[PDB]
Amino acid sequence: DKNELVQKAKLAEQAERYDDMAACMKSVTEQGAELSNEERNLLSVAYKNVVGARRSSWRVVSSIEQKTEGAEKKQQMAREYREKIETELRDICNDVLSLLEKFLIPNASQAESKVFYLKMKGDYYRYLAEVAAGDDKKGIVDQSQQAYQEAFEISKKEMQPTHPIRLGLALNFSVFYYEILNSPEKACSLAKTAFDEAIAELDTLSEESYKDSTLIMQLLRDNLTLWTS
Amino acid sequence: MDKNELVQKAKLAEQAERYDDMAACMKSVTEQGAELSNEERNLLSVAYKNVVGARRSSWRVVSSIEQKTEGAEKKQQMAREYREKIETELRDICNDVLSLLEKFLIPNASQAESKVFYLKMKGDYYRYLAEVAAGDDKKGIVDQSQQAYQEAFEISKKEMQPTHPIRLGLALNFSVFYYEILNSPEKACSLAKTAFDEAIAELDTLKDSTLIMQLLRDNLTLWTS
Amino acid sequence: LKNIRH
Amino acid sequence: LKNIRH
Repeated sequence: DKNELVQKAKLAEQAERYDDMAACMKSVTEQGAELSNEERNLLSVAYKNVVGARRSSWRVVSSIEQKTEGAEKKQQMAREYREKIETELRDICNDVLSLLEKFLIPNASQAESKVFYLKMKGDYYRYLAEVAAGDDKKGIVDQSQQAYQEAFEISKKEMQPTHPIRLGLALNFSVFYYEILNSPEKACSLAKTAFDEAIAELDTLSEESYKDSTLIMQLLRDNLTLWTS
Repeated sequence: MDKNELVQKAKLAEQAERYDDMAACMKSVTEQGAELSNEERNLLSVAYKNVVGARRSSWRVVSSIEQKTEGAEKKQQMAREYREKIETELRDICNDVLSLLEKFLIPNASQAESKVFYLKMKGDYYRYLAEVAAGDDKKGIVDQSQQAYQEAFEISKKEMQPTHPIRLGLALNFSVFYYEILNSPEKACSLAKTAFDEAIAELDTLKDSTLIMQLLRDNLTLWTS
Repeated sequence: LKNIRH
Repeated sequence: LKNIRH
């Protein structure tokens, strides 16, 4: 039952059991109907946490693998552990991207939710690319880029510069440019433009979106400081 | 499947905060059947502390929600079954540790310190089991928690100095068992004071003892008020 | 269990 | 990732 899956997701959220939270929002999605705003946000928060934990663990272990160069057996054990974590990463990404391809992007009937889901697709493709090998990596980076660009174009036409989804999209696309394509210039200019446009139309920032937009605007301006230093 | 390799994995998992992997590794180290080093014992203990601690913490949240939803009966029921899901996990974790304790760690304990450490751990996991046990089951399990702490207490009194952190840690958890599980504030307070008292006699010599002594005092303040 | 690039 | 009475 949809009501029930959604309640479970909320309980799991309260219990900080994000794997369960994701599983029931997965089930809610596979029922095939367009998610409400609440459901979409639940789903995204759940997988944010699921994927986030693994990305964090990956970084720690990758860092150890680096610092153990010279101690070849220690490094090997780190390397194998990192691959374990990578296998989980791929699976989670592939799960969300399949959800996006089969359910969420097809069923998105308003511009806002189209942009939300294309952004999410760019995100999970980015995470995938971060742990993909050789020729497979190039192709996945490109899928990330295309999903963000399409999102970016729709948002430019349909959403105010103060809209948290359009800002969040600008933040993450700028991060892609910086961290994935090694373009600080392009990253910085995207971040700068989104930030400046939000300020210039600050009058449009609604009461309900105030907290999320300003947090993102903070992340944009911090990123911009770091990059141009 | 090598002990050196299982231990390094346990350490990597700990850094990565993947406690389930950390436990499984240390479980495997235990199941090779030789007495754990101090290092390996502490890894095992930390790992399962974290694994079980996640579920205890989750259970408290969902349990609180179940209570606060009385009247909204279908919603309460959703919380109730989710609590049961978490309980099942909790029982599994406790059963895993208690089986390790029974087959390997207690029989292999060759020194007083480590025997006490593991009996305390047995009291601990029996305690956690008892907190989500039913009716006549609970009674039996509380008794097993009490027997393990009492054995531990008796060996520690005879064979460890009053300052030892394992001996003090045992006093802390045993007195908590008395307060929280058996509803005996008088017994809890008495046990905590006696242990603090016996430790102070030899603080002149030696740390982590002080930190446990402080926890004893803290519990005492809580319980009296 | 970790807020992630978003 | 939580620790308990132990």
